[PDB]
Amino acid sequence: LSDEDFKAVFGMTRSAFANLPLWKQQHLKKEKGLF
Amino acid sequence: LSDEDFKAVFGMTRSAFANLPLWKQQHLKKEKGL
Repeated sequence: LSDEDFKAVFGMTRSAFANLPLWKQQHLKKEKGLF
Repeated sequence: LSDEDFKAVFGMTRSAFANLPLWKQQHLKKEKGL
């Protein structure tokens, strides 16, 4: 995703997202079906 | 770091990580602060 689309899907910046624990990044990404 | 701890931290096996270009390996390590 572009950064703009990333924000639209996840309601946060890619940078903020990368601050989450990996299991939670995956939990949110794999919720959005993006794998 | 065990193989499983590595997979826990990076979200992929060592074998997958090694098949990323060096700069992306570095990008992930400099995200993880390692």
